[PDB]
Amino acid sequence: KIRIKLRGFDHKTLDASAQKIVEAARRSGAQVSGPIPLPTRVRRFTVIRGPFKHKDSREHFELRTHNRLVDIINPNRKTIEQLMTLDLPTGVEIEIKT
Amino acid sequence: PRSLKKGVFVDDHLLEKVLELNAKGEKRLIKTWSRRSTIVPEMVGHTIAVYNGKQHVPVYITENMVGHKLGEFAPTRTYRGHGK
Amino acid sequence: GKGDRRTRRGKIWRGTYGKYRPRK
Amino acid sequence: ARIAGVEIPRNKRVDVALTYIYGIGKARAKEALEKTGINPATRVKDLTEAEVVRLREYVENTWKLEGELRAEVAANIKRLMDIGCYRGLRHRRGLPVRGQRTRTNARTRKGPRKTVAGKKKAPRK
Amino acid sequence: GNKIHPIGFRLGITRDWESRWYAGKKQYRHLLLEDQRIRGLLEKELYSAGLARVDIERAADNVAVTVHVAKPGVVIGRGGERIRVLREELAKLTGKNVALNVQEVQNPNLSAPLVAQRVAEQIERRFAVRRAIKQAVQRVMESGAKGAKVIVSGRIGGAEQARTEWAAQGRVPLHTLRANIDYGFALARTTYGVLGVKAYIFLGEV
Amino acid sequence: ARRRRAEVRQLQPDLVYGDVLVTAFINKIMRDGKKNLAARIFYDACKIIQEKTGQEPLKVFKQAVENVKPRMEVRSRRVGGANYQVPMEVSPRRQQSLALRWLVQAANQRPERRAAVRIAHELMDAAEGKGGAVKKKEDVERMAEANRAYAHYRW
Amino acid sequence: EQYYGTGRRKEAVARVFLRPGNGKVTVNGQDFNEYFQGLVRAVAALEPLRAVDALGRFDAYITVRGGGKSGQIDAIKLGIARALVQYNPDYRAKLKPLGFLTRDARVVERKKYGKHKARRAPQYSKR
Amino acid sequence: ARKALIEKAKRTPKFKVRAYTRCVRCGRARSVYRFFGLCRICLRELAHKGQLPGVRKASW
RNA sequence: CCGGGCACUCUAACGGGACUGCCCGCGAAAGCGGGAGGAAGGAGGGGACGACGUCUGGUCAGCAUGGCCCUUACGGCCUGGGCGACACACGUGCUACAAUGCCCACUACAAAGCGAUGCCACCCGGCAACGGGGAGCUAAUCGCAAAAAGGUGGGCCCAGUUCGGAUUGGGGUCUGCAACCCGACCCCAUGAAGCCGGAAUCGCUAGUAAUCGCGGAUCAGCCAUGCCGCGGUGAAUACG
Ligand SMILES: [Mg+2]
Ligand SMILES: [Mg+2]
Ligand SMILES: [Mg+2]
Ligand SMILES: [Mg+2]
Ligand SMILES: [Mg+2]
Ligand SMILES: [Mg+2]
Ligand SMILES: [Zn+2]
Repeated sequence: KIRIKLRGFDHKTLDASAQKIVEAARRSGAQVSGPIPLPTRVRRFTVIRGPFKHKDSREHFELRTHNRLVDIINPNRKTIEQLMTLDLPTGVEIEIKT
Repeated sequence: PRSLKKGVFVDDHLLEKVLELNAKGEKRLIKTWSRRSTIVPEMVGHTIAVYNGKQHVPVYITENMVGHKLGEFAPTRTYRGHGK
Repeated sequence: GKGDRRTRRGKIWRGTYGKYRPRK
Repeated sequence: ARIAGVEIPRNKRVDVALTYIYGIGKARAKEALEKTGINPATRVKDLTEAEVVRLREYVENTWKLEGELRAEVAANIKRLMDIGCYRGLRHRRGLPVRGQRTRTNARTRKGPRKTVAGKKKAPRK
Repeated sequence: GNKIHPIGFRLGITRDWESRWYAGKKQYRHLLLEDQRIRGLLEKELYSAGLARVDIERAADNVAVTVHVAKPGVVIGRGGERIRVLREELAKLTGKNVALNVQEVQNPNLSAPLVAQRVAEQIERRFAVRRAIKQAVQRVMESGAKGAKVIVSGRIGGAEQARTEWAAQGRVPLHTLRANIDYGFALARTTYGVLGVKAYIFLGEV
Repeated sequence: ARRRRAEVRQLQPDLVYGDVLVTAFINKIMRDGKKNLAARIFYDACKIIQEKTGQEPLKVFKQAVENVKPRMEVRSRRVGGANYQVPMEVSPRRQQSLALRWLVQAANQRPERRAAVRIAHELMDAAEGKGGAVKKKEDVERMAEANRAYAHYRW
Repeated sequence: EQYYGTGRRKEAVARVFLRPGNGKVTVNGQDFNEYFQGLVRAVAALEPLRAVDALGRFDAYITVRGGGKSGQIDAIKLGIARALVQYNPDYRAKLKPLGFLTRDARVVERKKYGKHKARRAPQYSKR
Repeated sequence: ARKALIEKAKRTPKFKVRAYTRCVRCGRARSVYRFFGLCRICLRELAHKGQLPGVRKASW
């Protein structure tokens, strides 16, 4: 009954990762609770375009943090064996907690 | 409608410095920069000189002005009118 | 109106709470 | 009903009429009527001699109103003024005493706007 | 005053970042400073080699760092002793225990960052700006490319009145958000002041 | 409007009489986009119109409108130099715009404290042939035709 | 048995479960005329029923979340218009000439920088 | 930015109310963003280069 | 709420969908008008994106950089004062001059954000700001939050008013080493001008204007009515 929470700036980097974590544990154990999206928190940065004056320049920036769930219930050694061994994504930070 | 709470602040520069004067007599003028100090009974009678940010001014502290922060009797701006 | 700090709206405006605008 | 120093509210609800006393308003008005049993909504006229007594009794004795109040305030303003006190100066000058800007909006304190000549050729905006 | 950075303009599309690492709302301003500190050295003790991009990945006290260069030999070192000096002198900036790499630039004529450097280089020496530009535009165009453009600013030729020399060939569609245009800028300290040098290289499209 | 000939917004009919001139009149009453409070004020007046009168509300409304519509108005125009107020027909479109606007404006000039009252009244007065509405309507028509001579500028 | 429509308006979604019955309406557990008390607009929400003559024929359960009640009225109006079609596809041919089956796409415009409100432009003095 | 004024780096301030910020990069102070430690100018520059991971151009 | 269920709403990733494709008319063609189907129609609505050049445009106080200039000081520390001064002039705004309103009560609809010495449920003390205690959340699963306008009821009765809150007196909370100069907030008292603004002048063509409330960055706290952004209700008018 392990709940995995994957997050990342790139949505495909997660879609990629998360997909693996599923296909993997989709054998050694349960078929997982399916990867779930979860709302995305978004950072905004509104910075005056040029230095000095021109208060009306602006330009908009944003740092979008995506999330996922997966959620694997019924861990069976190998279920955890397909995990700790195979890893890849760089822009993906994982959180496994049952 | 001023505010402070519980601790009516006073810079011990002149505080510990003023209570020592009481133990004896009254020292003519006591230049301070603790414009932020709250006036207290002890200070009464004394003569603390506060800085404008330019000069030290003689301020005879009275019993009816206790509580008012020091300075506040040492104006900063020098304004005599725009008239001409 | 929004100007009066001692009324419902006055508070809401100043975004405060108090006698005139209780935190429920 | 003469309830305070030569005070005399009338023909309106009492909780609104007590407001007409130099030391009372909404807050204190709603208090005195509360602790006097009178129903605010009653017109000063419709008040009962007895009610006018309880009301007047409290009000005049429970607070500092009218003339004496004015006297106090004024006494304070001279007080801090008779000592170097910043506020004191501000009062002598007749300029605001609560750290508001004086380069502009300070009319309510400065009184009528008294224009002067100036330096035109130069966008004073 | 106009024109968006051609790179920043297409990060979502045809153009990856130069630092790709997962979340971090309490350390972002630390890994970043680090990524910076890093590039600091690399864009110094690695200039003469064609420093054309310093990628960086991470994963819990583990930095990747992939210095792309036109002359890796200069990076590696005799037999391979410098790449060893880097790594060490490098972990002196940050513990972390960070890797390193040296992928080469297959043809620096198609590397805007480099082209900028070449032109800025000659200028620093004392070559004919206009020439330098025409030639570079050529090379870049000469070695493939579907378009190229170079822009030197400053006091061209030590002149007192700042100007701006042009030069471009083929297509350099800055608006078409997908063209895939490599951008590069190069400074140019001079006996008489700075000169900015911009290079645009158009490669394929889709 | 340099290019096209601006299309006239067609609004959804009244939710009581299923009429558009009502929605129209209702909007003119509305302020700060409070189309609800605006909606009441009218409907209430409609009742007052049917209490202080036996007539149906909606037909009294129609009457007011029809009586406030100016048929001629004067548009200024530089000619040779001076700006001659020039008389000319009023398009049925504008005729209505001016009517409903005037009704509301006149209504809010009235003294009754309650809004709905003012409208119910001004309208009834309009059907009668009085009230500020009609005064303007006629003051206008009078203004035009009073500047007759300056009409060979047909426009 | 039962019929349904989704209906959305300027950021309000309304699940409409049409059903055969009296003609009562339940919006968020409240009587239709209780959720929309004192809102002249209210009536509109059921206009698509009057179109093909229903109401006194159907009974509807309704979910509504997001926006304001004026927006919800409109969504509800879409959902109703939609379910109506499942019950009888042939309704379209007469339910559409009114456009009830159209999803009003009008929406709150983004607040642009530089201006005060997307469009409201700051004013200048003696330009 | 005076080298001298970048004393702020002195995690040794008589009282913490005196401790301010300053840009990590240009050494500015007028408008630094906590999440980055960079000023509004430095942030746009780095942002554009793609050196700010995950950061991008907001459009909508 | 619980078991349970993925249907619906939603969340987020991919994908379909509109091309004047289809019918009618004008046309040489492009295209124009009209019609059907469609959630949407002829660039469907809003963004990002700004040509070669223009102005000796702006910024050497963001940074960088040529030259000139100071190098017991044109460098550095500290304490205090000043950037907050006022007889005045202008720009941008806020609040308002009221009954389509003000007020008190009860009651209902939102989106986008933010949260570690952080957001703070709930309880208690206090008129209150806030204090003491204390659960939950590392945050679609807890909190900021109350949306306000609106709806139902009740008060005010045309008054400079139960309009409007300036100004001042008094008491107090919180931050911070410290709030005299120079913070914000609470409560009592005070309760100003203002009755819709001369010449002149500004914005906006639709989910726009107008009006209503909500969030964020910076940030100990805050002079924010500024700025960036979110959703609610929602017009008038365009002959030309
Ligand atoms: Mg009031
Ligand atoms: Mg809006
Ligand atoms: Mg600070
Ligand atoms: Mg110049
Ligand atoms: Mg200043
Ligand atoms: Mg336009
Ligand atoms: Zn910076």
